[PDB]
Amino acid sequence: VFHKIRNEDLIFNESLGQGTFTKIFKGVRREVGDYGQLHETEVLLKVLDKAHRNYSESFFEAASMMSKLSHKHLVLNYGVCVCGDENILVQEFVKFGSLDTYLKKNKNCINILWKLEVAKQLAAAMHFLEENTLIHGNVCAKNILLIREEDRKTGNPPFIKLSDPGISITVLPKDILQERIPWVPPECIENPKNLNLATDKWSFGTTLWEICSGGDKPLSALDSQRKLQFYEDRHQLPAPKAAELANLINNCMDYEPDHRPSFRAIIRDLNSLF
Ligand SMILES: O=C(Nc1c[nH]nc1-c1nc2cc(CN3CCOCC3)ccc2[nH]1)NC1CC1
Repeated sequence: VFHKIRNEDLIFNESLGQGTFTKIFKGVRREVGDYGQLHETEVLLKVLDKAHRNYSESFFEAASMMSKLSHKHLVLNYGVCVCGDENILVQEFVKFGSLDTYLKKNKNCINILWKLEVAKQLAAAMHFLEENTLIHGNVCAKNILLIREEDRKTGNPPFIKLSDPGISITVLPKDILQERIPWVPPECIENPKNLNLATDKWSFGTTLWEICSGGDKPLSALDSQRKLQFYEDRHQLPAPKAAELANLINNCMDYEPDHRPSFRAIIRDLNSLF
């Protein structure tokens, strides 16, 4: 499992946000680096809520997966802080935060080139998970982290990474399973044991919607009840103004899991644009 990192070396700084039953902070780690050097490294500290500690098994196994593989688009895990009454994951601090809020805050300066480049990097990471027969389970723009911006003054591209899935939808309560419509695929609302590789093909389609909709949240005007009726009337998401990917979004968000294209195919289609 995890490298154990002592409390004496971690220093909690500013709240950066929250996830599902989790508090997320910028931090500082003291450590001996390469050549016996001493570093004080910026980290990310993710605390499992005090009330929801019973979820700690899924909370840590979800991070356990990312640390079992190694790929340039997967977020690095440094270890777990050892306190006592706490569950703290220490992870790679990414300077530019969530694609989620980056898209909102930059909604007007994103040409479909920048979008397409980020989608290719995301499919690459999802294709690597697919060949390893490994389920993520929570592909959403808020689980995507921006290592590097475009540098509009050179021709460099952005570079993103993919973070933890967090607590499994296997165990979360149903009210929590139903606001993440349309990220949770329709079979998993039926019963979360429908979790399969095919889950990520649906959710990737929803993230593709988010990336094109300047950070709107799909179906944000609907409450839970209506979100369920969205799936029972088997509707689709509307096509974004930026519409070049509306077909790919729909092919990915297929109501039959066995028909969702492989990420091999998703990449090829994604590459066939000018
Ligand atoms: O939410 C997460 N955030 C991070 C993981 N590693 N590094 C981060 C992270 N890094 C962050 C950095 C900022 C500061 N910048 C302010 C303006 O420019 C953009 C962000 C804010 C929030 C940030 N979160 N991780 C998992 C998906 C739930």
